[PDB]
Amino acid sequence: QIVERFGFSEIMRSTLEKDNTVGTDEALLDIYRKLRPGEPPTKESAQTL
Amino acid sequence: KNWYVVHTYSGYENKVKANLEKRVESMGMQDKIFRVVVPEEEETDIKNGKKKVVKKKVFPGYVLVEIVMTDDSWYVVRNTPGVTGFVGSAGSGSKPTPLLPGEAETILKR
Amino acid sequence: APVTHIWYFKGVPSRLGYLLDLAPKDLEKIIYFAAYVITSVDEEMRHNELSTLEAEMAVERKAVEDQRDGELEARAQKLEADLAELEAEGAKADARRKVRDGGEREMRQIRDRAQRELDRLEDIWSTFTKLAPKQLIVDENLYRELVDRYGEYFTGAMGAESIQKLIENFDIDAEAESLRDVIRNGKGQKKLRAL
Amino acid sequence: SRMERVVRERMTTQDVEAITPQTLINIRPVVAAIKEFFGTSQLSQFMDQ
Amino acid sequence: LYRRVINRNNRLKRLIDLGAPEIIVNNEKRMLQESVDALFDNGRRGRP
DNA sequence: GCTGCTCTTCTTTGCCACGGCGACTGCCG
RNA sequence: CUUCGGCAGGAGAGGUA
DNA sequence: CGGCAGTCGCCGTCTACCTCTCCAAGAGCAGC
Repeated sequence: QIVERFGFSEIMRSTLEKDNTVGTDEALLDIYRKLRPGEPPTKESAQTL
Repeated sequence: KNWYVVHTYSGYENKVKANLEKRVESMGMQDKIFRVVVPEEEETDIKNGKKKVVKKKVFPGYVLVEIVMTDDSWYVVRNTPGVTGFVGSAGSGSKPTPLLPGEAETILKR
Repeated sequence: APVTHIWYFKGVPSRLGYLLDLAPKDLEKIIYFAAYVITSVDEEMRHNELSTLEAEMAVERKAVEDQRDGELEARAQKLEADLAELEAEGAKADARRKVRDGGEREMRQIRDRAQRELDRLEDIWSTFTKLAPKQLIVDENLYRELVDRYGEYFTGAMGAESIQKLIENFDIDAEAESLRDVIRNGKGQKKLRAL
Repeated sequence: SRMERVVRERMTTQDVEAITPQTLINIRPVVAAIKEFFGTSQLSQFMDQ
Repeated sequence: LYRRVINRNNRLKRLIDLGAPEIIVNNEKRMLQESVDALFDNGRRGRP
């Protein structure tokens, strides 16, 4: 869906290519870890945040 | 599952003590939080009359709590009327440093 | 207990890390009770007890292999027993393959546990092999084991008293002449740092 | 919002069948905030006459 | 600021004189260092 | 159980320009 | 020659040249 | 190993004068 809708400009498709993120799990955890360094990486408190 | 140190206020050790209990009953934490012994000193205040012997905290500001793990525990014990935080930030606090394997008895005995 | 003046630690540049050759982050960790530091070492006992130490370690190391193969074999035995009961023919070999793979996986995790053990022991060893003054240890378990088993003939602490002990043994002349030599010969950013 | 915290805290300390609305409300923060705003503030000013 | 310094110094002194575990005295020493730093230059590190 | 004296301040929501210079620190090559 | 006895820090807002 | 470039943290930002108001609280612990 993201590549069907947000795909009329090379900006979006090029940012999509170099994303390196695949899986809402991986993504969510990446941001969870990012926000606060060195913290308990429980997915419950991630969806909470 | 072992013992942990908790920081209170100077003047709220027994209010915290009572609160932790009342809260352990007014929430539903009888399968998590366990005994909460604030180290006490029964130093007989000799008076030959009206006696003024009291708790006279040995560690003004700290209260020892025997709890379980997880995070709910943490939240309930920290958000109590009269506490200041935890004790054990010897490296991020990820694994809150517990009292050395054999150290509880050295306080509970006396 | 001793403390530290804020002017000579939090300034730019930090006049304490310029003297002890420590990064200011390490100073912030040591002073505010967040990491241990190695105040002094002694290579006398170290070199005069290498063989002995290594041998004693190896002796404890062998126990791991012992237990390892003990459970390994006992597993193999019971596994092949239940294979003779219901895996030699097509009685119920369907999920019996998974059954015996159960204990094969438990033997794989037995090897993973021998890995874990030998690994952490290797850590301890490599640590005690280097042990140089002014080296930070961030993990509490490593330092606790080091001071429990190899505590003597080595010292470490944390706080402002540790900084005081580090300054106590500091030899000004040697560091001054080393800096002057680096300035005289040797190019790059080392020139600027030595200046 | 300040008084709500005391109201919420007081529910885990008293006992049911003894909890009364006149026992959970502390009206001190509200009057303190009102008095602090109407005096000693940057927008309530001494009148020009 | 002098009052805070004296308070945490007499607390640390009593804890030490009785013989408390290492973690409590370490926390007290950290707090005393922070108080002294606030006395000399308030706001340099952390919150004022 | 009276009122004056005395002592003390950490989770939980608050938080709010612009140029110059130098240290530094992961980070790529 | 005159015995005791009697004071003045911060924060905010608005103005003048 | 060896450059290296973004980034962040600390420094500075005109002189003299006049008028007004406001400056912790909450909870525990006495000696009767």
